[PDB]
Amino acid sequence: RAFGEQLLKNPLIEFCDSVCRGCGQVMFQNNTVTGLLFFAGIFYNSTTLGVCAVLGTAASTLTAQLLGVDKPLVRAGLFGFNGTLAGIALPFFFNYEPAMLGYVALNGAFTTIIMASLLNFLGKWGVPALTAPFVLATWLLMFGVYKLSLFHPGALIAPALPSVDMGTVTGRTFMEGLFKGVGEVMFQDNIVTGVIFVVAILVNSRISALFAVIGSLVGLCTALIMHSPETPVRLGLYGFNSVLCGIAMGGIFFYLNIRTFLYALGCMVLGAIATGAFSVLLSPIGMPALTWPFIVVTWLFLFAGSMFRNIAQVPTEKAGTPEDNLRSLAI
Amino acid sequence: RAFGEQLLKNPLIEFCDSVCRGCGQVMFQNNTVTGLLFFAGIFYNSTTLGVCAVLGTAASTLTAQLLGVDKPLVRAGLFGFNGTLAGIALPFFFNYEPAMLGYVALNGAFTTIIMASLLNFLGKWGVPALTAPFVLATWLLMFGVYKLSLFHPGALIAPALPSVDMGTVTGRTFMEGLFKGVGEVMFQDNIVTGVIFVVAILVNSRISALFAVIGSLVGLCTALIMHSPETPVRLGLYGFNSVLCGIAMGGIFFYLNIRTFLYALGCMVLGAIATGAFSVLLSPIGMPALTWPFIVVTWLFLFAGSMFRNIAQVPTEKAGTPEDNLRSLAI
Amino acid sequence: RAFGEQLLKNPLIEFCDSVCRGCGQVMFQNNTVTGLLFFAGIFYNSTTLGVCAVLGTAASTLTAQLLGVDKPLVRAGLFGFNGTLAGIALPFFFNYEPAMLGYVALNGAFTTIIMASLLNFLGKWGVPALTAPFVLATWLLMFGVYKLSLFHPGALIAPALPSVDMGTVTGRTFMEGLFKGVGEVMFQDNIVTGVIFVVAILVNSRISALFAVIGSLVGLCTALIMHSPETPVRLGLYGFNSVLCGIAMGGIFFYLNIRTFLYALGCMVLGAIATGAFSVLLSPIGMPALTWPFIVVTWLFLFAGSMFRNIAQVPTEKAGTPEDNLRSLAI
Ligand SMILES: [Au+]
Ligand SMILES: [Au+]
Ligand SMILES: [Au+]
Ligand SMILES: [Au+]
Ligand SMILES: [Au+]
Ligand SMILES: [Au+]
Ligand SMILES: [Au+]
Ligand SMILES: [Au+]
Ligand SMILES: [Au+]
Ligand SMILES: [Au+]
Ligand SMILES: [Au+]
Ligand SMILES: [Au+]
Ligand SMILES: [Au+]
Ligand SMILES: [Au+]
Ligand SMILES: [Au+]
Ligand SMILES: [Au+]
Ligand SMILES: [Au+]
Ligand SMILES: [Au+]
Ligand SMILES: [Au+]
Ligand SMILES: [Au+]
Ligand SMILES: [Au+]
Ligand SMILES: [Au+]
Ligand SMILES: [Au+]
Ligand SMILES: [Au+]
Ligand SMILES: [Au+]
Ligand SMILES: [Au+]
Ligand SMILES: [Au+]
Repeated sequence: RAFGEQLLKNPLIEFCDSVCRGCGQVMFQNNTVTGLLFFAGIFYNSTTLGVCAVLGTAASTLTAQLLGVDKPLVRAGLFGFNGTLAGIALPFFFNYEPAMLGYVALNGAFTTIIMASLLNFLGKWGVPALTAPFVLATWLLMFGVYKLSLFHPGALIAPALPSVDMGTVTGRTFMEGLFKGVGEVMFQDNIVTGVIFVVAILVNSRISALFAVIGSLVGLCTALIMHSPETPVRLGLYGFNSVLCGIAMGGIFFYLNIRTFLYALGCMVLGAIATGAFSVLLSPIGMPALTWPFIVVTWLFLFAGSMFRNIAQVPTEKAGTPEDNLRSLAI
Repeated sequence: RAFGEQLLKNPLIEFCDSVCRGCGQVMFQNNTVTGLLFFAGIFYNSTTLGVCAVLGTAASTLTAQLLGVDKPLVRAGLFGFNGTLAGIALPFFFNYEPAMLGYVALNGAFTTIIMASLLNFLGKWGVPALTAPFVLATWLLMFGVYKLSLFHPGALIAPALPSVDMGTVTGRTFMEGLFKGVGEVMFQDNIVTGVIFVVAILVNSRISALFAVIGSLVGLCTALIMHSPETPVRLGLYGFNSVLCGIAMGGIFFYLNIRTFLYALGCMVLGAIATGAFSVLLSPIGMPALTWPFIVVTWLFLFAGSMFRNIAQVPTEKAGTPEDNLRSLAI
Repeated sequence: RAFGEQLLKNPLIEFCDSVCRGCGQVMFQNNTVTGLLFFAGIFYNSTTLGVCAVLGTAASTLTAQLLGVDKPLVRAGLFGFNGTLAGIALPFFFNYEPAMLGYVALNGAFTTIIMASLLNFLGKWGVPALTAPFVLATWLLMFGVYKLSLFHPGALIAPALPSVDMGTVTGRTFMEGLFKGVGEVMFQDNIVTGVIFVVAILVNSRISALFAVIGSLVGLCTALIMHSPETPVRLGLYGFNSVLCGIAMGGIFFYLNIRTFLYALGCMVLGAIATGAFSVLLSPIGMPALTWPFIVVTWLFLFAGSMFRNIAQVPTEKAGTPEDNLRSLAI
């Protein structure tokens, strides 16, 4: 890309580009068009969620600039993706109140703190923060809803002690399950949004698009093998963590080969199992696990990589697309 | 201070001074008179809680000396403050049994282990342990009360699944809320104790006394903005975490300026929100969050500081009063 | 041992030796005969649990070799012991289904990931992973049982909010409590299995055998002092965490003397108290704490050791039997 295009830059267009890469990075895709198309998929499903994704991405990005995060970290969208999710999560789980937008901005800003926390903390081992800033901030802003009534929880939020119908697996289970598994990465209960999302990843990386598809499928059929009722599976609730596992493990943080593929398959399966685990863990307070399943399991596999000679890890500060990763190895 | 006064020292008066600085350090005040006045505020509210604060401070300090902690860490009260709290927490939440004093000594001694754990662990990033030793030890000694009946929980301890009256905000809400917010840092449901506490901090640092006041107010009105019932707010239950946030962030661990002030305001607000969050999280087992809200949120902001160019952190091994901090910067 | 015996080695006998040391290491005993005798104790109680211990040890060991863990870590059984436990835990808590063996192999394989994670993570402070890989993997594979019905929980698994009969202490309380405390380290509700286990440790280390006995007793009487009902105490449910505390602290990770003995006694008592704590913490979801009590408390004491001049820690990469440890100090 012509170095002279830098004469054309202005803080507003540069901020706008940081924001769209921010959104791309929700699925590890450092690409403006990918992020632009993620926004398109969300806006396709809901205008309200779309505006809130944008505001959350904008809130977190701006906060990072206000505090003076290193320019390259901001330019790569690493202070945007947790803000995208922080923005969608709130109106997904809670009913609208006028304060909703203020609260989204707050949740966005808070993710930026936690991203910096975790880059400082996890950086000693070269391990990425993933979506932990989004999960930890949103939990902190959501758990207290029963005591702090500004917002009112939706019907998805229902405290209960866990206990042990099953439904019927059909072709629909698989087609809906697949693409909603991708869509549910950003709380998008929408087959077409999921398709758009896969296309969006394809633009930046073909291998990462395939692993998104594989992850969703592995999560889905893991849950079926494990005798989940059909309804959650069809809704892609067992795909989205495994989607993220697939993309992270499938050539981004490890060099793609047969061994690292098997390793990736490990994360993906356990991501789906951890989804049932964390959902149960938080059920007494009625709260969603979000992407905690993907975070915990992928952190375990990431931390473990340097101990396994047969598993070629990519150095995190270098880690680009699976295609780029292979091309720098062969060099 | 005349170096010859060292000829006058004796292990008992030196231990006594370690203990009073220990108590001062509950609110980051490395000052014997501050600690002496904290004791005075507690004894003003309750003789039983006062003796137990002293015994807990004494138990933790002595254990540190028995194990051979570095003299300067002990001399600065860093092995006392968690013991002060460990001592008060037990008779605050549980009914009296003769064993109570033994258990306080045990809780005090345990905090010293955990302080050393966390200084070793968190020390790699220059992050302070705060009151995590007190919280983790007390949780470990309290959670098991339903299975181990030596002690009997008070009526504040009542397992329930969370669920969604509101009361009436008055002038009393604000005056009681303010000073009980300070008092509740040490479980002191007492307006005058809170005043005494603010005076005690003022003796060592004017800026830290103001931030104690600001923290309590920010916590209070955050909870009101968030539609908390009035009763918890009036009782200062939403101030005390934010008091600690305010003091830590307001010039002690960051150099006081407009940007670090805004940063501090961030911790304080989120400290109050995290108070609702952690209270809900532990409600199925009926247990108090203690200062976990302040610990988690302040840890996040502390870990994040080195990533933010616009936020001037003080090196922790140097960090004194906000006044001293400014005076060494200008040098 | 004659260096020429190396000519006789074959991958299958070497794997077999890795597996038996793996089992020995459940109680820190790097000894093939110790592990062989642990297997004997289990098979004495239950053939089904014995086969499953072996399969879990085999699954974790093989996975480590497949991924290329450093040979000496594997040769020392450090990638076996969490697999032993991962294997027993599943049929102890859940009813049989044909998939049980597949799931055990999965749990075994997962422990190996987490062991590597934690050796990388905790290695920066020279702190051992202990049985955290077993606990974290098994929790992840167990918690989700209410949502993923392949397996069906046994009657030990019963979600309830905690609440506040007492039974009668007799000689039986003490004899059964003692040896089941040892036996319950590996989920063996069997006095003779516990005896066998103590003998097995004695083969490798007399001091570690005594600390196993002391730990079990300290845990037992701590729980009685704390007014536990008699039934859990008799069943050794308050010994097994303290057994592990005793062995770890009694000369393995610290050089055995009077001060480190008192230190060890600290871990052991708090291990029993933490057992009530974590049992309550997980009761809303009906889940066992496993050895989390021992892990948390022993981690605290381990991390704290380098801060205490009066407490002589052994460097972890050197740490052998208490007897060997003393013999290298005197050199
Ligand atoms: Au944009
Ligand atoms: Au734009
Ligand atoms: Au743009
Ligand atoms: Au990336
Ligand atoms: Au764009
Ligand atoms: Au919106
Ligand atoms: Au919205
Ligand atoms: Au399937
Ligand atoms: Au399948
Ligand atoms: Au004193
Ligand atoms: Au004194
Ligand atoms: Au004194
Ligand atoms: Au200080
Ligand atoms: Au004093
Ligand atoms: Au007392
Ligand atoms: Au007392
Ligand atoms: Au207000
Ligand atoms: Au206000
Ligand atoms: Au063997
Ligand atoms: Au063998
Ligand atoms: Au063998
Ligand atoms: Au060992
Ligand atoms: Au053997
Ligand atoms: Au079996
Ligand atoms: Au089995
Ligand atoms: Au006893
Ligand atoms: Au006893």
